[PDB]
Amino acid sequence: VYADSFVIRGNEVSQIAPGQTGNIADYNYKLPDDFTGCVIAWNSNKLDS
Amino acid sequence: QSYGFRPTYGVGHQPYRVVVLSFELLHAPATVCGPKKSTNLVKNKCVNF
Amino acid sequence: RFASVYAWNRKRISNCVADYSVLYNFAPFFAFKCYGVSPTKLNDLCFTN
Repeated sequence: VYADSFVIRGNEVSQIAPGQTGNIADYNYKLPDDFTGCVIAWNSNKLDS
Repeated sequence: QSYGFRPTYGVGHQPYRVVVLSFELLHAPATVCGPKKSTNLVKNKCVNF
Repeated sequence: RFASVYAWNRKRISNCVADYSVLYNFAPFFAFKCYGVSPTKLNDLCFTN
């Protein structure tokens, strides 16, 4: 099992999925088209601001 | 590019913390397993395994 | 001065080079729901109007 952690903007959360395109799925973090796993995103405005 | 954040920004411009879990559902010796107990082994008898 | 629903405002777009990625910072939305076309594949198409 591999756990990968980072922080992004809200409207970019939809880019963490197979077969996506953007400024995050192109130059920052890319997922294979045959991904098998899970993602977990949650708001952190209290801490990271 | 810097990625500055403020509490005044509306939803979709606020930080989101992301963690992704990737598994390997293939045929190899297993290492990470769920918490289920192991019973005994019976042979030469029709069973469910 | 966004208009009322019963008298909604319509604007027509004409000869131009549209870029459907600079509008993610003009509005604090989360994602663009669509129906005919995937939002990712919008920078590679030509529309009449």
